Amino acid sequence: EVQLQQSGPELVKPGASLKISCKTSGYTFTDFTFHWVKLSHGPSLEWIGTIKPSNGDTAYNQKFKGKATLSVDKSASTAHIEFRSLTSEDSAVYFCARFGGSYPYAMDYWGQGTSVIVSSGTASDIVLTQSPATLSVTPGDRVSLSCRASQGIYNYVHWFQQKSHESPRLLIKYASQSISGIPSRFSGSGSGTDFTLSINSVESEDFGMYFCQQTNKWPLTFGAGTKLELKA
Amino acid sequence: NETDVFLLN
Repeated sequence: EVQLQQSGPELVKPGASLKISCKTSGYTFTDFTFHWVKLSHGPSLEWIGTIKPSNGDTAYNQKFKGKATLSVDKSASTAHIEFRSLTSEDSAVYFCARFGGSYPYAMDYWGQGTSVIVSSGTASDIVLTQSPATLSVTPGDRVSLSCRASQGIYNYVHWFQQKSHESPRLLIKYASQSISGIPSRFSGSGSGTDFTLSINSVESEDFGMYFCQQTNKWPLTFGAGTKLELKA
Repeated sequence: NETDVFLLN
C-alpha cells in the first residue's frame, strides 16, 4: 500500500518561513517526481513545482519562484516545501503528489493536504478552458465535461475528481487511459485541443469538482474546474 | 514533448 502522509495543520505570523513535509511509504521514494499543488477558493488548483527525488533537480511555476523551495530527504523518504515571507495570500491547502504508477506516469497518489493559515492576528502558459463551468443534474443523467487547450498538446491531458474536504483523485490519464479502481462509468476521449470526460450515469457520490490538467509543456497547468452538483 | 525527460525518463 502506497501512501503519502503530510505534516499537520499550520498557523503562522506574516513574514514567517515555514517548512511542510510529505513522507512516503510502501514504495521506493526515489522512483517518481514529487509535485506540490495549492488549493484556493472555487475550489481552484495551481501547480507550484516539482522535484526529481533521485537527484534533486527541480522545475518551478515562475509565479512561485520567489516564494517556495522544494527539497527531499532521501534518508527519511520525505519531500519538503519551504515557504518564505508568508502573507495572507499564501493561506491555502497545499497537497503533495507523486507522478507515477504504470507507464506512462501521472499524479496517481496524493497526500491528504496541509492547511496553512497566515494569521492576521487579534503569457505562453497553456490555458485549459473547462465547460460547462456548472452541471446541475439528477443522479442517473449522462454527462460530458469539456477541456479545450489553447494549443495542441497531443494526448497530454489528465482528469481529476475533487470532493469536498478530500484530495484530488486521478480518474483518467493521457486523455483516455483508464485508472485501476476507478468505476467504468468514467471515460475520456480527445486529442490535440478538445478533450472530454464522460460519466455514463451520474451517481450521488460523483458530485464535486472536476479538473483537467496538461503535462505537455512547462509549467504544468490546470483548468478552472467544472462543478458537478445535484439539481435543486 | 519538453516535459518527457524530466517526468517520464
